[PDB]
Amino acid sequence: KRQVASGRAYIHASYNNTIVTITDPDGNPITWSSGGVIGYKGSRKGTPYAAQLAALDAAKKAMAYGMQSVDVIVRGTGAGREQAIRALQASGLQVKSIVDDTPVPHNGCRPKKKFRKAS
Amino acid sequence: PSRKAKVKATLGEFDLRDYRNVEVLKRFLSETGKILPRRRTGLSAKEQRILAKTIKRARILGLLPFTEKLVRK
Amino acid sequence: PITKEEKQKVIQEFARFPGDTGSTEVQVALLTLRINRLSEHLKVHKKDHHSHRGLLMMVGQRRRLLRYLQREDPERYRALIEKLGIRG
Amino acid sequence: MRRYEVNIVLNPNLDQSQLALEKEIIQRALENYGARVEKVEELGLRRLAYPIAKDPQGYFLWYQVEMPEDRVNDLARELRIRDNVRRVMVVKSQEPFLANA
RNA sequence: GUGGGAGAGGGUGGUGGAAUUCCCGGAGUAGCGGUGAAAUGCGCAGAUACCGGGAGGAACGCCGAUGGCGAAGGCAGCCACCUGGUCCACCCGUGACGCUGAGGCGCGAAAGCGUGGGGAGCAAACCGGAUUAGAUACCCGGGUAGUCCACGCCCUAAACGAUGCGCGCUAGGUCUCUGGGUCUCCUGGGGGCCGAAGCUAACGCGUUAAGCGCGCCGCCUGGGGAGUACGGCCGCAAGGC
Ligand SMILES: [K+]
Ligand SMILES: [K+]
Ligand SMILES: [K+]
Ligand SMILES: [Mg+2]
Ligand SMILES: [Mg+2]
Ligand SMILES: [Mg+2]
Ligand SMILES: [Mg+2]
Ligand SMILES: [Mg+2]
Ligand SMILES: [Mg+2]
Ligand SMILES: [Mg+2]
Ligand SMILES: [Mg+2]
Ligand SMILES: [Mg+2]
Ligand SMILES: [Mg+2]
Ligand SMILES: [Mg+2]
Ligand SMILES: [Mg+2]
Ligand SMILES: [Mg+2]
Ligand SMILES: [Mg+2]
Ligand SMILES: [Mg+2]
Ligand SMILES: [Mg+2]
Ligand SMILES: [Mg+2]
Ligand SMILES: [Mg+2]
Ligand SMILES: [Mg+2]
Ligand SMILES: [Mg+2]
Ligand SMILES: [Mg+2]
Ligand SMILES: [Mg+2]
Ligand SMILES: [Mg+2]
Ligand SMILES: [Mg+2]
Ligand SMILES: [Mg+2]
Ligand SMILES: [Mg+2]
Ligand SMILES: [Mg+2]
Ligand SMILES: [Mg+2]
Ligand SMILES: [Mg+2]
Ligand SMILES: [Mg+2]
Ligand SMILES: [Mg+2]
Ligand SMILES: [Mg+2]
Ligand SMILES: [Mg+2]
Ligand SMILES: [Mg+2]
Ligand SMILES: [Mg+2]
Ligand SMILES: [Mg+2]
Ligand SMILES: [Mg+2]
Ligand SMILES: [Mg+2]
Ligand SMILES: [Mg+2]
Ligand SMILES: [Mg+2]
Ligand SMILES: [Mg+2]
Ligand SMILES: [Mg+2]
Ligand SMILES: [Mg+2]
Ligand SMILES: [Mg+2]
Ligand SMILES: [Mg+2]
Ligand SMILES: [Mg+2]
Ligand SMILES: [Mg+2]
Repeated sequence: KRQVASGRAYIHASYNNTIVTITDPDGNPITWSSGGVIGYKGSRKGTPYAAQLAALDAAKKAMAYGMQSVDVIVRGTGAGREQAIRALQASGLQVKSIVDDTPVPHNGCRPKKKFRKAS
Repeated sequence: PSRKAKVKATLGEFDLRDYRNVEVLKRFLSETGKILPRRRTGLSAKEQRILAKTIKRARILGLLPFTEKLVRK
Repeated sequence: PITKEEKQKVIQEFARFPGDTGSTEVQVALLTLRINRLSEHLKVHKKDHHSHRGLLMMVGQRRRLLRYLQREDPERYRALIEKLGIRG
Repeated sequence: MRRYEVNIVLNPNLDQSQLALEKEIIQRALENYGARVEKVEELGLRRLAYPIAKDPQGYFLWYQVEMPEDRVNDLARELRIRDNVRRVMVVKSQEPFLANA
């Protein structure tokens, strides 16, 4: 119960799960959701439909705090990013700006064998 | 094929070694803080090579960005 | 580095005649100056091997020029070595 | 004796007395290393492209000077001691390379 | 020699931002992670996701390329210092001072060894979870030496263009890097592609020769046994020649 009425929406989309964190304009979170907060347990979380459900659930939780407009921030390349985008877009929440802010290094650390053949 | 406009052709007389001229080096960066390739800038090999180091200097001085964020995705 | 004034100083000091810029004495004197500069650079920075190779090459060139002088006119050879203090 | 250019970005929140003190220390350090000044361009507070020392702006100073090379690095260190001085970059002077001429 | 030029060539010091990890605080709640699917794992001692601050180690995104430099190995943020090679123009100086090179000497990716330090990420060995007929593997969660630094060793390789070095001669076209010039173009050095003559068993090579010649060094003489044995030399050892 804070009545923020305007904040940010971070989307963390990986190939294994999509998780949505709704925060205030300073970044402090309010509510959140993910594929695991919905009934989906295993690989079904890395599904665009699961991402849609997570986005809609986080949006409905933010409705309790009476929030209307959000600023969307996307991080990570994963199946279900655009589906969460389109879920938040038409959810009653006014989407003011969508921004991709995926953290890309300047070739700092050595990846795992899974991500090798690169630097 | 980058048929919109060349940065050099959309510009006049300028110094390629001036790391303090921010408003002219801003044109040579993309929407992100990244340095534009040759197909976008329309510079020569030597020109682009000098531009790279001058942009890096302008970045270290705090004038140009190392990286920006993408909007309207 | 090795500026132009020092180079002209050693050239005029070792020139066989006014205008000589490429006699054997001048070449050996210039190589000796470069060799001493590089040796002073290599006392410190002893982990610099790529310049050590250039030092080896300069020494070889100077030895070959001194060998030529030894064969042709040993008097100017002894005079050069006496002026520069080489061969120990 | 080579020609160099010194860029100094310092705290934009300094008052005139503190700024005068920092510039006085800069001039004294330049004299202490024999850096003959040829010109100066005080640009002052300008908007940075990223926060430096948690501050979105910085006060810029530029000095074209001539000094012995052997101590150039040894001078830059002396200019980084002041906490108000947050960026020091020395660059060998180069002739302008014009493009699209 | 003089005057210019390009460069991740090398060494030393300093310095910048992104990211990973960790620590502190805020905010916040039931999972995160991971896979073909899972489980170990981590999470109510509050994780993951988000914001801010701090520490540390390592590597430099875009530029960036079929590009550049180096004798090879190899070299990629930025700044300064020290320093090597190289190219061009002038036609100035020396006057065959040249080429190659058994030995010798020096350099020599990675891994490995010694002493000291460092240790974020990764990760042999190893500890587990899976898979499987079994799985001393691939897949997943951890993880030590190591990777990093200083100094000293080690001398190996698909150390590759699988093509020793130098010089001369023998159609061109096209792309490119870098100079010079009467700057449509010409000329010089380097990096590619296609091709005259010619060569090759063929594939292919073809002014960057694998063509035509000359000089000098290295090496080959059927396969296995075998880069093994013995001997010698070198190495702390692994081991190398
Ligand atoms: K290359
Ligand atoms: K240890
Ligand atoms: K030209
Ligand atoms: Mg999953
Ligand atoms: Mg300071
Ligand atoms: Mg270099
Ligand atoms: Mg915490
Ligand atoms: Mg875990
Ligand atoms: Mg753990
Ligand atoms: Mg448990
Ligand atoms: Mg509880
Ligand atoms: Mg974390
Ligand atoms: Mg943080
Ligand atoms: Mg630590
Ligand atoms: Mg690239
Ligand atoms: Mg080369
Ligand atoms: Mg190689
Ligand atoms: Mg002549
Ligand atoms: Mg004559
Ligand atoms: Mg030879
Ligand atoms: Mg030999
Ligand atoms: Mg080695
Ligand atoms: Mg090693
Ligand atoms: Mg060790
Ligand atoms: Mg140790
Ligand atoms: Mg690991
Ligand atoms: Mg593992
Ligand atoms: Mg196992
Ligand atoms: Mg089976
Ligand atoms: Mg079983
Ligand atoms: Mg650990
Ligand atoms: Mg050990
Ligand atoms: Mg090869
Ligand atoms: Mg070979
Ligand atoms: Mg063979
Ligand atoms: Mg050849
Ligand atoms: Mg050519
Ligand atoms: Mg061909
Ligand atoms: Mg034919
Ligand atoms: Mg044929
Ligand atoms: Mg040939
Ligand atoms: Mg045999
Ligand atoms: Mg036999
Ligand atoms: Mg055999
Ligand atoms: Mg063997
Ligand atoms: Mg053996
Ligand atoms: Mg034996
Ligand atoms: Mg022994
Ligand atoms: Mg063994
Ligand atoms: Mg063994």
